[PDB]
Amino acid sequence: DIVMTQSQKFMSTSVGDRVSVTCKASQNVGTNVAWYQQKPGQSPKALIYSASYRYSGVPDRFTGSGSGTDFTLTISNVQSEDLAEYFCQQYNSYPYTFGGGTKLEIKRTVAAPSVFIFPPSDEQLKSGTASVVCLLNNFYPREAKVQWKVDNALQSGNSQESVTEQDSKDSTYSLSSTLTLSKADYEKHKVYACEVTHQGLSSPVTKSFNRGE
Amino acid sequence: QVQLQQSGAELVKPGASVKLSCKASGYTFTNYDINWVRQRPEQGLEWIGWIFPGDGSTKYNEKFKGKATLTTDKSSSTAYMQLSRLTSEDSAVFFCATELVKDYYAMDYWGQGTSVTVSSASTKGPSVFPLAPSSKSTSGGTAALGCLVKDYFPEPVTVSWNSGALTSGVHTFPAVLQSSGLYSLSSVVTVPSSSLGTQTYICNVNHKPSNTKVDKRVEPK
Ligand SMILES: CCC(=O)N(c1ccccc1)C1CCN(CCc2ccccc2)CC1
Repeated sequence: DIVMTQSQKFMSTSVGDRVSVTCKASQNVGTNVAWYQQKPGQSPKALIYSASYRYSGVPDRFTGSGSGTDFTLTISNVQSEDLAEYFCQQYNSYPYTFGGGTKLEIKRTVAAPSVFIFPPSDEQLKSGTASVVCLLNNFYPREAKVQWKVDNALQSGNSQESVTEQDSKDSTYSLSSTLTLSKADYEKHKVYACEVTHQGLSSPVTKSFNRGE
Repeated sequence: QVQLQQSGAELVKPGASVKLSCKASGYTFTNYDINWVRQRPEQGLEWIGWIFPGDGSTKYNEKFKGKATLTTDKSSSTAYMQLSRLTSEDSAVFFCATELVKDYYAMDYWGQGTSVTVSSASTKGPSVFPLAPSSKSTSGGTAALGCLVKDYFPEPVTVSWNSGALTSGVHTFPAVLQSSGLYSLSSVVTVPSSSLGTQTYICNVNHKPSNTKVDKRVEPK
């Protein structure tokens, strides 16, 4: 049993501010701590080694520090590119061990979603099933509510949605929702609509289309 | 330039084994350790071990004895990790990594990871459907279009646009798990509406476990 612990699981900061994550070490490790940055779907990238200085090409925003058992990664002048999960690691003694990870969240101004809707393709309909997609593009904050209405009847139980990670350039989110019906049920109804509520919208936004176009 | 290229995604029966590979290039393979790391989103990062390709020596994390076995082929500058006795709890992304230190300046390099899904279910390749641009997917002269990558198992699919030439404005969403146990995924991109008649938009979907490759052209309607 040897462990490294980061107290903050989530950290929140604005662009241009300084932030720092704490990593505590169970035993004396001295210089031999490393720090990593990871973005979703990507490999980790090392930021700091010797607990105190930075890998080639890492910018000066990142300063590591610590003595023996208490370590901090500090990020000055935080950028939207800095949105990532951050890990400490000890390489002093085996087995090598990482911390639990600290996710950086970027606070920014409210941004309303651009709302788009896609009818099913003819190729999918030939397979006997119909998917309608509702896309909410680049919005903030993350909280958004999507309601599917078919012939103005509120649907439930027949849809699924997913939200992106926070964007590395504009710190927004995007959300995709799919309403999935059989071809037979799809043809029983005329109007397909998704209704979006979001803090940036003074009133709900509805995108809709008539089946048969 | 240094590159670590890892093998494709895997589906493996419980209790069975699979060999992951990590092909190195751009440097003297025999002069630096290859390190291997496991990442499970439900637990975090774990170091598996290192192997030195010059003499084949290894240092394993005690927890992976009998689960992992590291080897290298210096002839092809390739490192390998044999995974065996996998439980359904062992599904993970596995990374290989190496570090070059010169005059105590250090630079790390990582493979892109290999997803290993441990399950008894059979693999299924995706159906790929266009999300056509239309008046209902336009805003301020931009047009949204996409692909719906539906009914596949296991994760992951890799989706690209125009063989990688199109990356700005792409959102490839996290997949959702359907009642059937199959996954579905959306990939969308925003482009100028003015140029819809002259540009071609093709989503390239690849799913290694079923050896499925689809290039789907997305046309307005
Ligand atoms: C779990 C993997 C791991 O622990 N590492 C790693 C990371 C990426 C790829 C390969 C291995 C360590 C990264 C830090 N280096 C520090 C070396 C050093 C110390 C003092 C001065 C100059 C250089 C040691 C290996």
